[PDB]
Amino acid sequence: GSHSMRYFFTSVSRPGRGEPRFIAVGYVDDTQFVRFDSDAASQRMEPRAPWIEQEGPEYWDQETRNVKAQSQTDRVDLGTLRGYYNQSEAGSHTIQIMYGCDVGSDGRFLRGYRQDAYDGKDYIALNEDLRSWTAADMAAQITKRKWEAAHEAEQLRAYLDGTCVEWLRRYLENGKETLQRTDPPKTHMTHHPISDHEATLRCWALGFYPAEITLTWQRDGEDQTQDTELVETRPAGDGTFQKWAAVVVPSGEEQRYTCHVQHEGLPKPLTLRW
Amino acid sequence: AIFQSSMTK
Amino acid sequence: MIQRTPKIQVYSRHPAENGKSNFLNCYVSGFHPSDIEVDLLKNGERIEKVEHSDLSFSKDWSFYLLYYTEFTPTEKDEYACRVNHVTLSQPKIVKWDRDM
Repeated sequence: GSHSMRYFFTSVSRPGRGEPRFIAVGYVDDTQFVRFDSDAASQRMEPRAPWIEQEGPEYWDQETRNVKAQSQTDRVDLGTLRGYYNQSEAGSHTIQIMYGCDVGSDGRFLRGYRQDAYDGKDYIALNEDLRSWTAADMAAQITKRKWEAAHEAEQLRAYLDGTCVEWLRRYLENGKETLQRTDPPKTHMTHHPISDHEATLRCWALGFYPAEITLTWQRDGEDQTQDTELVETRPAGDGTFQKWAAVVVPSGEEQRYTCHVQHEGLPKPLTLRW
Repeated sequence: AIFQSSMTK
Repeated sequence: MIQRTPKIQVYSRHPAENGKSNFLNCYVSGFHPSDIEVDLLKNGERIEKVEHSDLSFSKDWSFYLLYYTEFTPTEKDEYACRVNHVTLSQPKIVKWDRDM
């Protein structure tokens, strides 16, 4: 199937309390594999999945060098952006960055992306053509003119549709047993009366991977969105995910309600009924 | 592997 | 920027079976800023040994974290998650409910 590699960077300023907190994490699909924590003793990019551990000293040196460089870029940007928004030296502020690439089941490039945020709000984003930028406000338009002038898009594109893909393809193979799997949802239904008039039906999806999934309820074929209670997909902690959707139904009419489950690991969508 | 050429805003 | 309160789920890694070892999860998501503390409680007492995931964030820039520890569920025992975040006038405590 298709796959992605994504890196996430968070820098949080700590006025009076030293350098900004910097945390980087890397994912292949929904599996994390590396981290860097500016507050940790090692000051090294660290492995976070068994299959990345086999990378040699040159790899960890390279990632450590480069992840530090990223932190220093972002640290300086915190000052710049504070100035752009005319904010005080006293308050804490956050820069978040996400970038990555997707490949098809043939290992070929599908698309690339990068988005930057300030204080949890869009700042600047690379467009789908990987040649142009979208600035969210007047401050970001300054950054945009700067990056257009410096041909930043071309450099990032060379990474997104080049080296990003090559590494992703390598990771996909070294981590094959973990990454090229699809664990279908183990599904079941629960049922509990709430009164003489109504009962709760909860449709469960457990132990699935990747996290992408869809649970929908229907009534005599009609979409029940939403007298439906639907929780966020959540990590089980063992590399799989969980999710449930529930409806409150008229006492004795459970037979009309169907839960529909869609997931990459299922040859056909499932239908559950009480 | 991460992007090797971060550029300031 | 208006700060975002965390969503909180408390649950188990595997279906709960009294007397059988399992893992207790507290998943905190949708919060901003990233500074936060999460503790797991057994009958009101904080569990000493608890681990958590590395800080990451979602499409909408809100952060998410998983905290977890080993536990053996029973009928008598009560478990909960206590979240401490700047958006919460006081730490929010959420009880574990086995089929939530």
